[PDB]
Amino acid sequence: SIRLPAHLRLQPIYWSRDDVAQWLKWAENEFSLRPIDSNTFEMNGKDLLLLTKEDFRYRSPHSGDELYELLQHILKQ
Repeated sequence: SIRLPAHLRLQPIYWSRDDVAQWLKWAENEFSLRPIDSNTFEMNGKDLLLLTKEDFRYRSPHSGDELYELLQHILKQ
């Protein structure tokens, strides 16, 4: 199981900017990713859903691919 934080179990269209910041922290800790700069994802869930894989990589060269794949996993249900 991915041990998603309780507040992040809402559909991501409803995530706030604070939720997205918590999502980044969860991804980094749960999957032992390299450090992600929270300041490069100052957006809400609707904003996050508009990003392409490349948008993720430009904000996080080291972990952007993983973040996009984790969001895809959540979306696939």
